[PDB]
Order: sequence, then C-alpha cells, then structure tokens
Amino acid sequence: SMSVKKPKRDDSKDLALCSMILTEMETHEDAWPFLLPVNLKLVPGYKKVIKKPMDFSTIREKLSSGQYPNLETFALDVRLVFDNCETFNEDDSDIGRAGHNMRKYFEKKWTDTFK
Repeated sequence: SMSVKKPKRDDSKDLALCSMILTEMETHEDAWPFLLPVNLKLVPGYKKVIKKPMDFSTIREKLSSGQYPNLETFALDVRLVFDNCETFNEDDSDIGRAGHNMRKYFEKKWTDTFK
C-alpha cells in the first residue's frame, strides 16, 4: 500500500533474459508455424476466428522497441501464440503437435530462468 512495499526483486536483467528465451524459441526446429504472422489473405477463417494474432517475429519487434512493460506481459504474448494455435489446429496435426511441443519448451525455460 502507500509507503508499504515488498522488497525490490531485481528486474534489471529481465529484458536480456526474455530476449534469450525468445532466441531459443526462434531456433527450435518446431518453431516454423510461429516465426511469422499467419497470412490473413491466404488462410481462410483466421482473421475472423483469431481475435488477437501473435507470432515470434511480432514479439521480437515488441521486445526490441520497449513495448513490454514487464516480464509478465511478454509471457502473455508467448502463451497467446500457443493458445491461438490450439484454437485453429487439430491436436493430431503437425502444427497442433508443434504448438504443444513449443509451449512445453517455453514453460520450462520460463520456470528455470525466473522461478
């Protein structure tokens, strides 16, 4: 509350560390569905169904331009990529499998870097 604060967690390295995580997600062999925005002209249904499209290149640009206020808003966009994927793709598809794999990979790196 006013003039009553928990001890200050050091957040000075968060930007660099989210960047490192994102590099690792970018270079994963199963990243290919997620590297670029879904082409809304070429994929029927996407535009109407997926209300907030998100992809790795868009997160990279937001990260690089100070559009994440804190590490939680960064994680929300990463998870949005996977939540979008599960909304549009069958589990038993190459893309559906990719999304599950990448979500796992991310959640581990997230816990190990920060929790």
